[PDB]
Amino acid sequence: ELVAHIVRNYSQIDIIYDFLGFNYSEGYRSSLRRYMEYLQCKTAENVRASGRLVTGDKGEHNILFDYCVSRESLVSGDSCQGIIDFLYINGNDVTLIIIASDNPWLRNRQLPHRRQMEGIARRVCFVLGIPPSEVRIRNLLLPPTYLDKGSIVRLNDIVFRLSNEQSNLLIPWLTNYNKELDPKDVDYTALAKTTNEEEWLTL
Amino acid sequence: GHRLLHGKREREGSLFAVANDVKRDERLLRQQLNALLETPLVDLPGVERRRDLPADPITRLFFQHKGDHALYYGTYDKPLYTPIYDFCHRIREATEQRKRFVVVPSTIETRGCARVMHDHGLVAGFRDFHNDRAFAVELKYFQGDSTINVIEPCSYDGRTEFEWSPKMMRRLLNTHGIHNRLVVYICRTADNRIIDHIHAVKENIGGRGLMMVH
Amino acid sequence: EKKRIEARQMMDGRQALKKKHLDLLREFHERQFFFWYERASERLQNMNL
Amino acid sequence: LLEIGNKLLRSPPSPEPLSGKASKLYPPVGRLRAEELSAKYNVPMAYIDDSSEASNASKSLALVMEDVGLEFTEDGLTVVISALSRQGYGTIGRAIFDFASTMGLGPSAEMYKALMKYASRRGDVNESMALIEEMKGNGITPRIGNWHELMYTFYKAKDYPAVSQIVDNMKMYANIEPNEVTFVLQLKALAKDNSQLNSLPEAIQLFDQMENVYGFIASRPHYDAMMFHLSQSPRPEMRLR
Amino acid sequence: RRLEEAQTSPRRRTLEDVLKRLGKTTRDL
Amino acid sequence: EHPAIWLWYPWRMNPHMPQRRALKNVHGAVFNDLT
Amino acid sequence: YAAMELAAEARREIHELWLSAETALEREKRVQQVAALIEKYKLDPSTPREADVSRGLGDAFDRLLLLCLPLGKTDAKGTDNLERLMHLAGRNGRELSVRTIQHLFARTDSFAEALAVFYTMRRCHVAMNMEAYYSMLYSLQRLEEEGWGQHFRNEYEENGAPSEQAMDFIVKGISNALLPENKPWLGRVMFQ
Amino acid sequence: INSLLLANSNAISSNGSLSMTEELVGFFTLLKIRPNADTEICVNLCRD
Repeated sequence: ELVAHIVRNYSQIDIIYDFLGFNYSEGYRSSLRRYMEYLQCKTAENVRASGRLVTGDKGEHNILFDYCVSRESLVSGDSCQGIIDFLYINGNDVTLIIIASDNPWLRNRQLPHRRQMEGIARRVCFVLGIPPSEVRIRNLLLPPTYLDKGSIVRLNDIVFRLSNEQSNLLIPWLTNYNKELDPKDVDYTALAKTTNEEEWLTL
Repeated sequence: GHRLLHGKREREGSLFAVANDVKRDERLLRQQLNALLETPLVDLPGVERRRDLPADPITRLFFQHKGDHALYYGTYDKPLYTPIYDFCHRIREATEQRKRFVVVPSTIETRGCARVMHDHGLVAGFRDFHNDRAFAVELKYFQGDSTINVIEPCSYDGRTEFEWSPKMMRRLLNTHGIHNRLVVYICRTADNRIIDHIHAVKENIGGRGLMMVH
Repeated sequence: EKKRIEARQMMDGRQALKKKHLDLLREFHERQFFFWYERASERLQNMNL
Repeated sequence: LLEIGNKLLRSPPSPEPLSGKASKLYPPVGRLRAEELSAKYNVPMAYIDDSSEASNASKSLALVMEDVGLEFTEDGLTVVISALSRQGYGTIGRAIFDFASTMGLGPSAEMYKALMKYASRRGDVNESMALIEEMKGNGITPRIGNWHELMYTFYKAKDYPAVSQIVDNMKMYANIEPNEVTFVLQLKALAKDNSQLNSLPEAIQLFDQMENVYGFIASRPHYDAMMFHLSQSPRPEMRLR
Repeated sequence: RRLEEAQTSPRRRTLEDVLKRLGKTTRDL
Repeated sequence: EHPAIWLWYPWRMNPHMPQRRALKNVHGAVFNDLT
Repeated sequence: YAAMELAAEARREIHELWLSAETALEREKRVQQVAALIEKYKLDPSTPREADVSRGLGDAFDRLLLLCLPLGKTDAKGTDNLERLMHLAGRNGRELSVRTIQHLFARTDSFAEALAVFYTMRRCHVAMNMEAYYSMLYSLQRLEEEGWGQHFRNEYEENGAPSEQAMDFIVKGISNALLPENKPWLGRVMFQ
Repeated sequence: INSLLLANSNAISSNGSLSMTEELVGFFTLLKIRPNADTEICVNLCRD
């Protein structure tokens, strides 16, 4: 009876379950994509989705693009600095969402460089005709196996530009979704602090 | 396909820039390549990752975090006769010559033993202590005479090694029928942490013998 | 288990650093080759005589 | 000087050109933008005037600094910040520090020491270590003066063995040899340290070594620190010493 | 309560639709 | 043309070099420091 | 004796020509105006003796080389203009500076134009530094990236939304190149 | 360049561009290389 009630009511209990870090088979990447697409669908008003690319309107520049899978893409014996999971552009702002890999010796190759960020911004300007003046990229780092409540609220704040009350109204369970960063990993806490405290690289 | 790395040099990663010599140093060349590979970094000792930082706040204050520039740190180089034997020999020779600094190789045991000598007050200090090849010991004198009177390895020859038991550590603590905090015996425990006989006896453990000094 | 996993990951990171330093050296050897080309090229000019 | 610093803190000036005339907060004092002038000629934005509000404020500050007798540069700003910080005006000192650092007069390690003097008098180890970390973050390698200021922070905080730990750690890891002022501070701390049982013999040996091995010749502060320690022992050998 | 109340209150598969999903017409065949 | 500069204490200017030092050290470690 | 004053006059004329072609909107006027100088001062490599003003053009030579670059369309056998000056430089053994090469390739607009300039330089035996070579290749790299960005923008208006290739180009960038941006460590030894 | 032009012709769906056809024509005009009968065939196919 209780599981029947759970499935009936909590339509994204799977997203909550994967966000909490319970899923050891695939992690939370797919559920994160589904959550982000869900918010994109409720933030836009004419949304067309495809395999790896979801777009809203042609004027608002509301695009989600799941580039690849960082965990499998990252080989441990190669030297490349740019490997990102999702790329979301909202109006004139661009964000790169990367799930920090559990390997501290690969997190550094996972975080893209400043000049690569500049190139991404320049390509975005070329393709979508947005002037170089108001193109600005934010790099976003996330925990490897779960999400923090702070992480989710920040993801909503910068990727979708919706406040805390707006977020809790839009999704009921975020209000009491209580998760903290595991203190056993200080490397991720510091790296995420730095990356999220960075400013918008604007060119 | 996949090729495995055999030696420590291959495992640690080594360019082997020189033509055929496999045992060439490479420490400097890698250091300057990494240096020009960059200036938010200070000349304080670096640590490769944050969780490796010291527990003591004051030492954390001196230590900085650098991604891959924490490697190849150091200024001095490495100057049969296992490192503890050679360490004792160099310190004895320099003390008899009444010198100030003794450049001595930096291994886990040699470095821990030098730290224990500092704790017991036989060396004034160190220089370049975070080097992983060699570090300098700042010897201490008092009224023209040297603080260290005798320093000798447990393996008096360069060959034979020993394993001290807790009974051996208590033996050393009560050597010759006295209570012996005067001459300090150093032992490396089963946890790869170097202690003197006082702490070994307090903790009811022994270890591999390193040397004695007083 | 944790210690062994850290050792393996450190080894892989060392491999990546070697990759970067090799790529860095290639430039130095390219520049050094350039000096040889100038000197070698001129010495051959005089051989025409 | 406190007045101008308080103005800077309460209402920071603007960098927009042609701004110092329209504003009564920083009134005037009687195409190759300033940014690229400073970039290519290595001329700090403080030393170039575009009739901006910030340039107006910089002129006022230079007037005050020259009136008080010092010179408008890194050296004079160090003196100004140290003077403000020795009278508890830490916020004003930090305001001037940041203003100069942004206007182009770099944040020298000596300027950082002059900033740390405020926490030094108060005894705020946390604030002093925060300043050290700010240096390390901005890429300034802390120098012997900064290490003395941290030492004196702990000394006024009544954590005396921290001074000895700082000196030892500075020698071994920072690779900077001890200074005569280092010995002065370390003897001062040993004069009131009780963490160990060996403060007096340790100080005796330290004095003997700093004279013999290091080659230094004891001055009045060395003599005073040693004699103050030797005076509190009723042991006749130490009284004789 | 919000979840409970939000649970309470709230083509043809022929040949042509498949062909047009694929982007081809019968004539081009 | 350009804004006026109002103060030039001259000794301030008394005090790439890393580029040359690193390249020379690399050349020495490659060739000049070899048996 | 007249060759010296003629070289000075040609240098002054190139100085004033660099200013005249400072807002050279029409490509035709610029290309033929620069072509005129070649025959008026007989810069062809057939004049090895003192009569050549090329050896006396110490610095204005680079400005003249740069002036005749933009050849986007209606060449009218335009490339021979660049080729004559390039052959003069090759015979004189004048080494082009990194700054001159960077400025030269900056004035190009299209990937094919830059490629034609590169192959003219390779056909003639002109000298330069490894630094200049790397800057040239970076210029070609950027030209290709801009061309592909223009193509994808062009397609974007018709399709109403970016394509999967559009976004994957936004992220990846141009494919294999001799100076990638996912490898920002390489190039430091050369560039100063 | 004939093979590149044929690539363009066969790439109507995979990044097909008449401006890129113009670029490939500019390659022939500027690089000083004789065109060919197969070049004529490929320009015809790209035009179609």
